[PDB]
Amino acid sequence: NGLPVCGETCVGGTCNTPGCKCSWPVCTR
Repeated sequence: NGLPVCGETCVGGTCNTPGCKCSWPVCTR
């Protein structure tokens, strides 16, 4: 079970993936 992520996790309400929004808990569009 693993949906495509654009980047890291939005832990601490923080997303660090440039160009990708957050979809807690993962940075995905």
